[PDB]
Amino acid sequence: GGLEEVLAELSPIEDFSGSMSLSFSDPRFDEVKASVDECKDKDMTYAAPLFVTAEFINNNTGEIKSQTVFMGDFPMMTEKGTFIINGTERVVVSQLVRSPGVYFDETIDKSTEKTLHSVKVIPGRGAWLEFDVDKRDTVGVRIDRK
Amino acid sequence: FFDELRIGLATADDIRNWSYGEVKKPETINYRTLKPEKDGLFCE
Amino acid sequence: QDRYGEYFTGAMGAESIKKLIENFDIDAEAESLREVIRSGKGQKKLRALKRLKVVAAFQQSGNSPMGMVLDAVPVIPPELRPMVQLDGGRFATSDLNDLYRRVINRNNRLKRLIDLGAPEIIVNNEKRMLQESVDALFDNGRRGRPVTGPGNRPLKSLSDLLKGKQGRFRQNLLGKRVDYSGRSVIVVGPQLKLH
Amino acid sequence: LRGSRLYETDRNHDLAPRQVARYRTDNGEEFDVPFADDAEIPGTWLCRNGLEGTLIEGDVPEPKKVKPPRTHWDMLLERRSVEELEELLKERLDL
Amino acid sequence: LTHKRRLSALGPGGLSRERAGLEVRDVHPSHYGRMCPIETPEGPNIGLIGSLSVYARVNPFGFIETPYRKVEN
Amino acid sequence: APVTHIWYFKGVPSRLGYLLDLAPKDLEKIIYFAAYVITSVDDEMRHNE
Amino acid sequence: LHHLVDDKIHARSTGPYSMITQQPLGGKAQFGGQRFGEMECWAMQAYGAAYTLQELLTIKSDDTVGRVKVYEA
Amino acid sequence: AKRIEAGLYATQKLAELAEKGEKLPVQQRRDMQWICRDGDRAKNHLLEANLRLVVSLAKRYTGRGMAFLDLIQEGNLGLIRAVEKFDYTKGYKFSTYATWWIRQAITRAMADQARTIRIPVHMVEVINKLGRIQRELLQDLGREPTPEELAKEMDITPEKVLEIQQYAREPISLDQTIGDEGDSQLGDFIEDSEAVVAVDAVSFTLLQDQLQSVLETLSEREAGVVRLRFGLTDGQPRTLDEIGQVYGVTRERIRQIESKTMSKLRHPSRSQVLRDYLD
Amino acid sequence: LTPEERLLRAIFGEKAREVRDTSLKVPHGESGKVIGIRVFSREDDDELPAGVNELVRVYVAQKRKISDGDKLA
Amino acid sequence: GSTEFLPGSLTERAEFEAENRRVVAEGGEPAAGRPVLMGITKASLATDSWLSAASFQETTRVLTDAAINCRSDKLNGLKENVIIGKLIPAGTGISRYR
DNA sequence: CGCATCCGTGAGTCGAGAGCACAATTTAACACTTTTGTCAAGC
DNA sequence: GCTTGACAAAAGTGTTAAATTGTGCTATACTGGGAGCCGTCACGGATGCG
Repeated sequence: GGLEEVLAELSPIEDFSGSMSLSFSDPRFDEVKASVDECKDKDMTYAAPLFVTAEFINNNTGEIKSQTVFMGDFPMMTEKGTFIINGTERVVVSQLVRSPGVYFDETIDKSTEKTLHSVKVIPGRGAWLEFDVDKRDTVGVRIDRK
Repeated sequence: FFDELRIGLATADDIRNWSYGEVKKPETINYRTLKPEKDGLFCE
Repeated sequence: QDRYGEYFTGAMGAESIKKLIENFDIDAEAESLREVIRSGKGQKKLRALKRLKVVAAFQQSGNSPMGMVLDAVPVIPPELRPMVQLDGGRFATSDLNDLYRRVINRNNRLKRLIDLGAPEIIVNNEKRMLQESVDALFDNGRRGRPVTGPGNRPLKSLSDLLKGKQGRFRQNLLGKRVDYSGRSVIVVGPQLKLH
Repeated sequence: LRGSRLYETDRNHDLAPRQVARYRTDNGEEFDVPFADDAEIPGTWLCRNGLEGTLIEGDVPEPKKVKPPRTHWDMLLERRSVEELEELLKERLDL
Repeated sequence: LTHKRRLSALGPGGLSRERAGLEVRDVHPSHYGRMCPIETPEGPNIGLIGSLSVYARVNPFGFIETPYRKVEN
Repeated sequence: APVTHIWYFKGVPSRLGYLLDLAPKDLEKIIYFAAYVITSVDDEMRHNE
Repeated sequence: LHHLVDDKIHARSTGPYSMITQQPLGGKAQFGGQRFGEMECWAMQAYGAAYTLQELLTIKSDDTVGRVKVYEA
Repeated sequence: AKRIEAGLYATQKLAELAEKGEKLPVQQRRDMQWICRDGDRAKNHLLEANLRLVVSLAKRYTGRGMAFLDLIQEGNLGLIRAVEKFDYTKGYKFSTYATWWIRQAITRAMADQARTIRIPVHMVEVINKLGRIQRELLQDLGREPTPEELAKEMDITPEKVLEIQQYAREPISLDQTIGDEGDSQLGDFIEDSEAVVAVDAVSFTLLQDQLQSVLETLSEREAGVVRLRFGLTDGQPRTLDEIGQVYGVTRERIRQIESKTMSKLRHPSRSQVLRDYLD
Repeated sequence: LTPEERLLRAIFGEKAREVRDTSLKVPHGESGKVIGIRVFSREDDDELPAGVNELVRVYVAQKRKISDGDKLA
Repeated sequence: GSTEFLPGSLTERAEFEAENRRVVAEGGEPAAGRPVLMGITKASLATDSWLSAASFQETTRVLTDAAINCRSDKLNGLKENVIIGKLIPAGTGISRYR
């Protein structure tokens, strides 16, 4: 799941000059605090508490301080597909975005009128990498917009 | 009844003459009694 | 400096530029530029023309270029940067007066550092910070990354108050909201006269 | 949504009487302040340029009871006595 | 119902209303069965906001799939 | 400490740059304490010694 | 449709003003004044209606003393 | 540290001996000034040496309404203080003593300069204590702690907790983007509450016109006492004696005149025209 | 209080009351029956924002008939 | 020539000819001028009124140039009059009808 | 010298939506005195 | 109508006790940040890198 994926991405963690580590796992939802119309009338968010088991390890001795931690109130989706925030019903609209990948294209130059081809690598996060072909018939690269 | 509007380059002397007092504190208003603080911003 | 300290003088910061302007003669520069314009042909002529465009302004006037270096920044009246007590006790403040505060803070710290004789590195760093704060006060985001407060929205500087489509020129001077006016939907009246 | 900030018959013929003072600053800048006839003029005033100004007439030199701030030397004394400092100075002077 | 099936090109990581040319807001052949070519704002948001089609489904990678009947011979 | 108005420092063109004939990149380093600039040189004293 | 003249009719003669510019506020929520935009000024100049434009831009917007004196008159 | 102390004592000795003359040998004086210069150089060298520690400690307090470079500068000021107070005799590493002063200077500067409305340090301490207690409570309670529980835990009344929370409010920017577009800001919706209301400003001048004219004039000279009593002639209310200080009228007679005028001016025939301006 | 207001109060024997009116009044151009009222008082739980002791909501419902200017489609 | 004009600057034909005919009397060295076409943006932005130029576009640059040049504005341009609040010099606003 | 980078500017007009220890400065709090007004009989 | 006189009721000062606030100090050792970066799009014009 999404929460499990994010937690796995975060953990494990070790401090600079590693001597001890921490990790999170196993998200769990127990039950919604209140119901739909109670939240709508009383002007409160319709959320449920979230619990994650955190494990702390001491590399020197090999201890395990594993136990559950309260992550906060996660807003929940109603049967209609809406979020009740502060007693108001809200909708999250899907967003159209260019997917990450490698994209090639070509353009006709103005001076020489040669066909010049370029490629760009678009990541989710990271420096931008893009190659190019010049009108002098040379293959170059711009690294991190340099 | 205006004849003309002249723009120029303000000097230190002009800026000092425009002023009625030097601001030498970043305080704007005290937390209780919500009144302007002396020698700071909004000083009376 | 150690070998020939008394044979020359050097400096950094706005003070050095102030000294340069103070000991910079404009008549000789204008004459030299004119002679280069009438003589030179290549890019030298264009550079001389562009430089003369600026030099002649100070030459043929009663104003000196010393105004480009500031020894006392002015402060706008508080009403134009109001601290209004919103309903319920909340306070809304124009971010302009925030910028001012920073300046003062830094300008105070420098006064302390010079007082107790801090090492030149710290004094220079403080002077640079004061320069940047004043720059952002006059025009935020021009040179470097704009100064931001809560969230990530850049602060509104003095220049921004009258710069573009919003501001004063095109929003409060050339067209404004007026009293004794209304608005409503229109329907066709066929029995009406043309007037 | 509204906010707030922190009408009497105007008259110019009749006004409360006033007397004008005169102050000089350290730089020789002259300033004038209109005070009421109640007087009680202070010996020192704050002028528009941010510097203390004193009366032109030259009266009431204030006692100047201010105390100087604590220096590095005072802070040194609180952790060292004169004997150890003298010994250190003698040791350094040899080189 | 139509609000919950809205596909928007704006928002963080998306387009800006002042920096969107004709090409992005025009109808593309791939839209068939995924993005409705009719339902869209009339004002300056023309072509930047649309609606999901009746049969369209979202791939876990985020791509929109549409059903077709297999025909052979 | 004196400061320079940003408008005349860099405005495309730089008014200070044209007035003194220093490139904006060089003028930038002086203002922000990145490199020293010579304000005056004693030619007569140098020649005599 | 949800476009009824009942909830869009408001007029104004005098109401709240702005903190800094001292001009009338806008919007039916307050006693909003209609904006006399730049194009309207161009139209008035084309007509040659110097006096109407002057009263619109000074008396009826932000001539603080003029507003109360005109009401009294 | 020893060089700095030696230079300090050398300059102090020079100052002390200056008053009592007693010119010293040239060599000794030159050596004394050399010690002073060496001590100053040592002080500086220590400062540049520990600027890195200053930066290391300063980088921990980012994102609390203060610039990173301002934090660094305040930290190095605290480090200057620490150097002034450092004692080499105890034999401890300079960093151990310098960290305390650097942290103190950074926190004090943040307290004094991190808010548009300045709160004294003694209130900032209370606010920080409240925040820490609330954070601790949220973990174990699971719910949101109520004001009464916090008040009990801090040995103060709940009203004090509410007052502290009110003081914790932060002013909002008057240049926002209410409107979902670069069209309107927050300042365009806050009406001025001091602008002169036209109609009111008219009614008042009518009340001042319909009162000063009719009822004042039909009272002959008995109007004068009323005018001074309420000060409607120059905005200067006057006590009874302030009429008798010059004019020969006596105290109780003035009050009798006031009572008679008050009684007879409330007659409906002349008390109905002015009965509509009460609001 | 202004001298004129002081005299007016004196002739009518009206107390200079400590409190000013800030009652919630119906906005301009509104109408309809009152159908529901909700009250929250800090005394009976009612976890209101800090500083708020009472919160009152009033619902006004009105029946609108089609009239000139309404938009149909 | 002996004129006040800087070389390479855009000068109005009226002022150009007036200056040439004024200097030819005693100076006898008129300046040489070539007709030039300019766009609406540059033509409008070159107006002698710094108020209107600042109101149009490039407020910062216009104000900077006006400040260094120290050039005053005579308030008759049909666009600064509205800013000042003075009735425009057109239609009913001209002196003849006013 | 000349080419590629970089920079500033423009975008319809209305709408609806961490802590303690002092020392110094200011404030409430009470007591008391002076000024103001009130009631009574008076000729 | 115009005074005199005997009394509560407020306007003003004095002096204390209390609340608020401005500075200073704390000794294991600790020594160069982190946010980056997202389709105009065309137009000139200045800059600066080689």
